[PDB]
Amino acid sequence: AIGFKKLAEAVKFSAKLMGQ
Amino acid sequence: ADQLTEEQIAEFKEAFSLFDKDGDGTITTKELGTVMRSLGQNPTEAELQDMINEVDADGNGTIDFPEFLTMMARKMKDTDSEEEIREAFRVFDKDGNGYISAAELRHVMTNLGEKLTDEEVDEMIREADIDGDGQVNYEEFVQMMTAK
Ligand SMILES: [Ca+2]
Ligand SMILES: [Ca+2]
Ligand SMILES: [Ca+2]
Ligand SMILES: [Ca+2]
Repeated sequence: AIGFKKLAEAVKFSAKLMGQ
Repeated sequence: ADQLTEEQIAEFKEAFSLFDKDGDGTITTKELGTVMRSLGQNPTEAELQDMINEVDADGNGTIDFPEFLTMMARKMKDTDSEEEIREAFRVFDKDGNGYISAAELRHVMTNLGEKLTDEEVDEMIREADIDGDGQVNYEEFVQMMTAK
């Protein structure tokens, strides 16, 4: 269901949530 | 901007559903943690609860849709530092060779609990794959981040 762009955005988001 | 477009709302739904693993409309620490782990982070329970608390406007201990929109508004935008997309790219490019393969992208989807067909995985790769080699190189990954 989720697209590649939105998934990469979620990877980036997960990193920002960790202070990175 | 009074109203969103349906395409915008759908993108936001996509994002929220990724985290709301059981589809009940709320994101718990269990769900947040499970997804973050799939995407290359290792938050502790306390860290997860701090993340929820920052945006848990109604104090109920979980994250609903408007709270999640606020969470994205605060963590993302773009700007500020940037250039550790290399770490993002590496979450996909598991063997570090400079190319995200279909098997690599399926690995991520499998960690997330999704089972995709080869066609569905190729469909994902086509979002970024400019030169048609069936893989996403770093340059293609960088382009995809600024496009459309
Ligand atoms: Ca849920
Ligand atoms: Ca809440
Ligand atoms: Ca690779
Ligand atoms: Ca390519």
